[PDB]
Amino acid sequence: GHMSKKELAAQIAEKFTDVLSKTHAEEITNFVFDHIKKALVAGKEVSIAGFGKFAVTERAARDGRNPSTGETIKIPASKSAKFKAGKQLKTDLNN
Amino acid sequence: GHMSKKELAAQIAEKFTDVLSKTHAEEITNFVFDHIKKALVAGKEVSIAGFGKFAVTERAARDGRNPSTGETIKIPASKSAKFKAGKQLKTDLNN
Repeated sequence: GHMSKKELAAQIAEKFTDVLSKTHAEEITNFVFDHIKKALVAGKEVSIAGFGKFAVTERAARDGRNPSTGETIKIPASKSAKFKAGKQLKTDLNN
Repeated sequence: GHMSKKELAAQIAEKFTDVLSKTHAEEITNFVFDHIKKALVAGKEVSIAGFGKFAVTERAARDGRNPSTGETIKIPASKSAKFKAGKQLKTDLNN
């Protein structure tokens, strides 16, 4: 199955029937995924109670001659977000 | 640094002040995450354009007891999920 955020933004318009319309609930859903991001560059662990918590990790930068292939390397460091699953995705999801 | 679902609730309530209120907007904010939890149940490839992607995983079983606290380790063979990061939460989180 494919699933994209318009599928999420449609749903909440369809169930909060008289306050969210699909045309506005697209923006409402935008600010979900925007603000996670603005938090995660600010220094923060974004906790979503029952669901899990997203925090940052850093990869080390690597330099040298790769000793399998002999190719020289100049790979820099970088940060990324990662995730730790909670009960909604454990015992609520598992039957 | 730390961030809750309560501040995701305040965020949209700032934008649409007369139709969304920070306690009301908690439930709107929760039902996004409830509809992604529902999707990873059947096994849908939840791929949020720019944010990243959500798919299944199987938990690996572990039967044991931590001697250093006295707690049982009692992981079954269970359904869970996992995130794979996309461009907003790696490449442009990263500077």
